[PDB]
Amino acid sequence: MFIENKPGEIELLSFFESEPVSFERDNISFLYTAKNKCGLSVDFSFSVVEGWIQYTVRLHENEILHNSIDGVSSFSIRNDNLGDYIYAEIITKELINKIEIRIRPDIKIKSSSVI
Amino acid sequence: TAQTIANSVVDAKKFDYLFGKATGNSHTLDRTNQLALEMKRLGVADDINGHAVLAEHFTQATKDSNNIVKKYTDQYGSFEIRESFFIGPSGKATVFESTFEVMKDGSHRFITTIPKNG
Repeated sequence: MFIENKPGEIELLSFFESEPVSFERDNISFLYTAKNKCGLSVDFSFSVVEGWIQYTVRLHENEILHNSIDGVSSFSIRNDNLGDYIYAEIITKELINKIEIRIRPDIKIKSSSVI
Repeated sequence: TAQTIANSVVDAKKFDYLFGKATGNSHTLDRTNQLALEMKRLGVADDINGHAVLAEHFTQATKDSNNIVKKYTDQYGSFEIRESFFIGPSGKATVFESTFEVMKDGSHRFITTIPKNG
């Protein structure tokens, strides 16, 4: 499944204040990284042609959270009074999954799965 | 036989993914459990017969032009999703939703696939 609606490469550049760490041609997939000044880091990646998003959170380079979401056809960068966040929503007949990733001012992930 | 696999659309590296051995990383979504369980359900063993059965099916799935359900093109290239019906040696069946890149020389490159039972 293809991610047909994604932030532009410039929008992601602003959000992560860095170009992608790496690009995989096989499945058009990108990895981005962000850190705070306390040893907390987050790896955000997605594949345009296979339709997924992944994120891993590391504290002092030890993995503490990993999430993988299949069946993404779009994700977006949104803003509220607290700052910018990556937003992704997966809607099925029975289930609604949401993820919300903030890296500024703080690294903060909010996710949910409703029936 | 082992040349049937060589002329197929399924790269040798992709057979680790098909049998649930493509462990995940930043650029690879881990579907090892799902794919391993499905191959066992369909009766496709991680042997030479198993590889040839899959190789032939995904190669043949590119030969019909009436099973393409979605196309996508960006600056990197042209890609397509194909639906294909597969019944395995166990008698259980699934529909494979497979993603290919349509190469510049016209050939098809297997990228990934998902079984959809229901």
